[PDB]
Amino acid sequence: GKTRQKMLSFLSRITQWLNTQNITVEQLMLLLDKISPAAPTKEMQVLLDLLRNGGIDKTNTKTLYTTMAPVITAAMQLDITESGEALLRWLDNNHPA
Amino acid sequence: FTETLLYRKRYGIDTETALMLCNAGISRISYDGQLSHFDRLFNNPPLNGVTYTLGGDDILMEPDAGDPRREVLKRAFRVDNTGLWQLLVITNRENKSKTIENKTEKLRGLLFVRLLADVHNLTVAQLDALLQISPYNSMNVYALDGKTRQKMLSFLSRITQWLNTQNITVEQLMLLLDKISPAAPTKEMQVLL
Amino acid sequence: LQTLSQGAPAGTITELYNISDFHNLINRCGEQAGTVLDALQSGTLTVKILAQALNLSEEVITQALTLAGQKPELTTWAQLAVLPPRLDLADTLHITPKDITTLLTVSENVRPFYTDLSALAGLLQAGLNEQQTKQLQNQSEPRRN
Amino acid sequence: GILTTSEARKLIIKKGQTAGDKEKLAAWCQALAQRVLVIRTFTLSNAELQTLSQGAPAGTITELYNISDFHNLINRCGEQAGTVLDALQSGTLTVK
Amino acid sequence: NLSIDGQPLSLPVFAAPADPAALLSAAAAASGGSKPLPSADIPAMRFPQALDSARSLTGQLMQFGSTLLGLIERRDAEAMSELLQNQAGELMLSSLR
Amino acid sequence: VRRTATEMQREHMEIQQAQTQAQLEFLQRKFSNKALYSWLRGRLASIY
Amino acid sequence: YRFYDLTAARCMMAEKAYAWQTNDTATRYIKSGAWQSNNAGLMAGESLL
Repeated sequence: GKTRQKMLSFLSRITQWLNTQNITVEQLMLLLDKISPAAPTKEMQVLLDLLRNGGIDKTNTKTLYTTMAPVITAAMQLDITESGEALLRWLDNNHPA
Repeated sequence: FTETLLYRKRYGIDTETALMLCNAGISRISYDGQLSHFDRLFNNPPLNGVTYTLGGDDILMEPDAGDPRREVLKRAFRVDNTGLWQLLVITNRENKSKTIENKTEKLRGLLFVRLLADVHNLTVAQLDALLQISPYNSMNVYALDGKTRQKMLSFLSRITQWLNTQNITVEQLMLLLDKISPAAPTKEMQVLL
Repeated sequence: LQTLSQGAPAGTITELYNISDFHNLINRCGEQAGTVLDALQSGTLTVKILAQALNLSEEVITQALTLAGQKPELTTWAQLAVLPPRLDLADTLHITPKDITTLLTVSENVRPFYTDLSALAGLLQAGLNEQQTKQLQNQSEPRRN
Repeated sequence: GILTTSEARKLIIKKGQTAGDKEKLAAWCQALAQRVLVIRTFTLSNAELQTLSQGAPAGTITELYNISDFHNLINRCGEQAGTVLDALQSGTLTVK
Repeated sequence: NLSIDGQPLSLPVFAAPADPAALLSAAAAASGGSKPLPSADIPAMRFPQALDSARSLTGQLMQFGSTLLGLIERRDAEAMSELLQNQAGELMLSSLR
Repeated sequence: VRRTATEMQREHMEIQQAQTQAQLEFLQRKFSNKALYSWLRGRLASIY
Repeated sequence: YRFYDLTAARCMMAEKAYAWQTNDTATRYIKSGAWQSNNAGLMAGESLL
């Protein structure tokens, strides 16, 4: 009876939260899904080529982000190159193993 | 019988129209205390008061010819002057005769062919254009057995509902399916060249 | 404009008429008027492409040409300004233009033969609506009584 | 009887284009226009077009049907049709 | 289960109609590979002059690129402006109807 | 009659929906779409 | 498209004249990826320059 009510509370909480945040279960599963890698894509080959050529992204930190972020943002269609600079920092600071 | 019930389900038609679609002849006899099919077809009211009999030996289908019977056929089949010749062509694209007999089987074939267009919301021009892209080019309605008839009807219904789904009309389909048969190039073509 | 440039007489009403008739036929051609006017600028305007452009049959246009006949050689724009009147007539009477010559020869004759008159009557009546032929009969039966 | 693109190039680049072998080129461009029409009546995207480019038979109704069915499935894929058509262009389109 | 007048005493079969489907079309990224560099050769001119000759052509290439982007976006503007008019026409048809 | 006019209003609204879909399709298929300018912006930002 | 062909060849000529005027052939500056077919080759001039 204890874990049953805890599970029901969990389900109600997450479902009302999904209804508040206006995101559906499929988008939540996209946010929560693991990677399980595969072959890279053609757009991926494009991104790799644009990073491989061009200016060699500098080894010193706080410049790696600023030199990789414009094209990373172009590939992610983010708003700002500075948001791209910060997204790499975020994924650097905490990421799946 | 089951084909009749089916062609009455789809197309939502009368039992008599479904029967005519099921390769049934024109009935001269007055059915159910009403006007016979032959009479409500040709002699309702008789054109110029001339009761269209099945005299025989005298009907001409090429437009540039004069015959008071062709006019009753035009009124009955709801086809115009070129439409009547086109009905004749659809009836048998292997038979290139210009005239027809005044029997009842020939009028049955013409009525069936006109119903093929009437039941699928097609014109006779559109039915003729649509039977060429079909496997039923060389078709003979007077040798049209029950199997190929139902196959042709299924083909027509399938392609017509598909054209209605894809929102393309028979003219665009004929443009997509038409052969080249080349000619002189154009002025825009000279520009491209 | 480029078609009419090579000698379209303009300056009296008898000719502004034909200009308007040609213009009408071209607007009917519509999205395919470029091809019609090109093949007319060259010498290869054929009834096949004209019919395919107008979305009518060859067996209506070769008949509309026969009235004031220039059937096989469609060479000048003046031949195209003949179409719209004949086409509008054969549309307002549900008959083919080959069936319009009969209307003209009989309706202008003074002592028409009864056979000719009956052949014209049936012609005009075949193209009628169903309720239309019923109304025609409702009008004719009292008269013959 | 319609020219491969190689033959079309070898025929456009000619010393004097004869009376013949010019209507052949007109027929080639008419086939081009007919194919553009097939593309425009189905409104198939650039990626669908590129998938069908490697041998999608078109020219009879039995095949325009399958073109429309493929187009339907791709429109169902929707915002993720790029990935479907890419993994189909390679050899790794999996049911997952 | 009718009344004395033949009117039904039961409630009719109601059927909730179907919600009209949300339209969804295919959207795919454009794919394309880069172009390999041409074969190299020592020119007739020294470097400070070969560099200037190439810099002039690169300036002209930039001008072509600017004009080409202008023409592309301008053609796409005309195509949209014509699409809107075709739609307005086939919409005034229903309005008159 | 008013109902057959409201059904026509409904088909009019449906044709408007199809046309909004056609405009979205055009904006997404057209060459100079958001993706193009995003790529060019990122690429030129790196160069700059 | 057929002008970028001349421009890349000029940049390569300039790189060769650089390698011959300064004996540093291991290094290379005119690199590929200046033309991207995703963008119909737009902003090739920027990369080359």
